[PDB]
Amino acid sequence: GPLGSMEDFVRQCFNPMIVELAEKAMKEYGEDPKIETNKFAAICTHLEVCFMYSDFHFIDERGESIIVESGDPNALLKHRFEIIEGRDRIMAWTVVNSICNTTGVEKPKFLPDLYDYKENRFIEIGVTRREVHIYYLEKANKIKSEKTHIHIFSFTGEEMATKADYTLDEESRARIKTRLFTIRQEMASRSLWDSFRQSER
Ligand SMILES: Oc1ccc(-n2ccnc2)cc1
Ligand SMILES: Oc1ccc(-n2ccnc2)cc1
Ligand SMILES: [Mn+2]
Ligand SMILES: [Mn+2]
Ligand SMILES: [Mn+2]
Ligand SMILES: [Mn+2]
Repeated sequence: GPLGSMEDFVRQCFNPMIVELAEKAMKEYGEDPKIETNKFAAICTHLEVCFMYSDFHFIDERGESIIVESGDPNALLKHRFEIIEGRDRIMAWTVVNSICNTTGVEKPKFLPDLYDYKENRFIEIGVTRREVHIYYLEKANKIKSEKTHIHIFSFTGEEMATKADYTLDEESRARIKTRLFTIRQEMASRSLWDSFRQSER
């Protein structure tokens, strides 16, 4: 089939808020989304997975974690996750340092993606086009915080998480895996997938 552009793919399959945040992330670290286009799509994907991971999860009036998929959560509900990803470096560390001074949770060396108020820990979300065990070890060796929980998703449905503790229910993680499957399929229809996959390196 015809080779599409990754720019068109990103603009057509990601929400404009997500695309704008990814452009900002790349600008912040001196990269151009129109040149590093596979990285651009990977950042969009990672942002979306982090938002999907936190979606619908609340802590109820008794302090227990619950799932509310309706648009209107009860007003006494607390969001279960703090989202650190998707923020500029000053604001992201402002949110982190805060949680750390507040809860007593130690400070990470690298910015994590979420904070889980149920499990009382930071989370590093990974999305890989390679094998999850390889990618898991690379991340574990990098952060080595050992209080920060790692949860890796692949595009073919495999997952790996710290201590085999997957945090979320099957249905929530299935929403994420379904979305990743969709991204891969749509990229493949545009003849973008093979190169995107091989670019992770
Ligand atoms: O090549 C890049 C650029 C920016 C990135 N980023 C900064 C903040 N969040 C993602 C990651 C990778
Ligand atoms: O000004 C911003 C906004 C979002 C950013 N970001 C997106 C994903 N990770 C960080 C970076 C910079
Ligand atoms: Mn709300
Ligand atoms: Mn980021
Ligand atoms: Mn991050
Ligand atoms: Mn991450």
